[PDB]
Amino acid sequence: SMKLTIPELSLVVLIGSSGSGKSTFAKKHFKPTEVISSDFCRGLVSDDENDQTVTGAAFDVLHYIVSKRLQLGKLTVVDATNVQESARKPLIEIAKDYHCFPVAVVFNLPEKVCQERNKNRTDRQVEEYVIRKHTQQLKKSIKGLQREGFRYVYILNSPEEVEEVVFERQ
Amino acid sequence: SMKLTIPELSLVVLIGSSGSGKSTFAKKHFKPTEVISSDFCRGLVSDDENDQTVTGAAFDVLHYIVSKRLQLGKLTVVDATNVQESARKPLIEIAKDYHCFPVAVVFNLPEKVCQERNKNRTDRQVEEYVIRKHTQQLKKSIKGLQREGFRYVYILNSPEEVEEVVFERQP
Ligand SMILES: Nc1ncnc2c1ncn2[C@@H]1O[C@H](COP(=O)(O)OP(=O)(O)O)[C@@H](O)[C@H]1O
Ligand SMILES: Nc1ncnc2c1ncn2[C@@H]1O[C@H](COP(=O)(O)OP(=O)(O)O)[C@@H](O)[C@H]1O
Ligand SMILES: [Mg+2]
Ligand SMILES: [Mg+2]
Repeated sequence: SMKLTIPELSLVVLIGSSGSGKSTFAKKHFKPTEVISSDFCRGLVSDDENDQTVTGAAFDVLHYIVSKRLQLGKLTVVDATNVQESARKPLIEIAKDYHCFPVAVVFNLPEKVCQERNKNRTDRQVEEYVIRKHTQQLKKSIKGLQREGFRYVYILNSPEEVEEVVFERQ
Repeated sequence: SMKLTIPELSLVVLIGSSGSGKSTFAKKHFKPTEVISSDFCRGLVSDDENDQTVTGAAFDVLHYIVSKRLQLGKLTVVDATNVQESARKPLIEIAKDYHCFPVAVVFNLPEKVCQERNKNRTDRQVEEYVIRKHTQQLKKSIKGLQREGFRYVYILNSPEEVEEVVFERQP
């Protein structure tokens, strides 16, 4: 197995292009209420999970929810792309605020995989361009993650590694 | 039927004792995303919709989601007991902030009706004094609702009346 160790209380930040398998993975490994997704929050504020114009409002809600969960000592997983340092920054700050370990889980997959998964989605397929951009942003992000403040940085380099993941707590 | 007319830009506040059929009613009449419930918010912040220790955080979250929705011009229904004036006040204020009409839908049913439904619930049952207290607080609330800032006050007086409700946009 690919064992990924996390404290019983931590902020797990999933990092991956659209189509890399973040939501599927989060559902496999965590309780439904431990996962806050940006899609879900777009739905909460707008009725429409695919409404790209309510991003700011959705993340405000996501951030505030994360804040409450850490305040109360609840393990939390952020299901969003998180490929831009600017998106990760507030999460680290929140985890810092509540003295919680931020943990990076990176879906470092070949663009080609995300593109073909995207091609076969039945919900919201994105433009190829989006995944080209996300993937390159992800690639430029890996090096600096530890310095950004992530206490553990876990990089998954193939679907075979992702599939063999097991989280050990403590 | 019993037609309740609301504008497209409404904050619909359900007001009813535990066991009065608020959540059931909300699911029947509104889109899933239109309904924000205190139970659901308890789950968001605690993993547990029945967790009574997290009230402050849950209602903080509910109020924030409400404000974001009304700011975006999205109809919203608050699914919480709402029998205390102090509960209703922050909701009214948020609605006014974004030029939204606060609408009260009141489940003015006999205590016995809720007590009986309560004993049959599978999700979580409350002690009898809870429903007795809610019903008395509700009955004491009715007269003053319009004055509190609700633009339309709809009082439903029996399970028959509740069952016959149809919402019409005003719009
Ligand atoms: N391990 C996997 N192998 C093959 N297909 C997958 C895998 N994980 C997810 N998918 C599929 O790829 C698409 C993207 O998955 P999803 O979890 O929605 O990714 P994301 O949340 O990162 O956009 C979905 O159609 C999903 O069913
Ligand atoms: N019209 C009705 N007749 C009989 N039982 C009902 C009716 N509406 C709701 N119930 C039941 O009563 C219980 C309380 O309903 P619910 O909508 O959860 O109330 P609340 O949300 O106000 O606590 C549930 O078990 C529900 O199935
Ligand atoms: Mg997803
Ligand atoms: Mg309910």
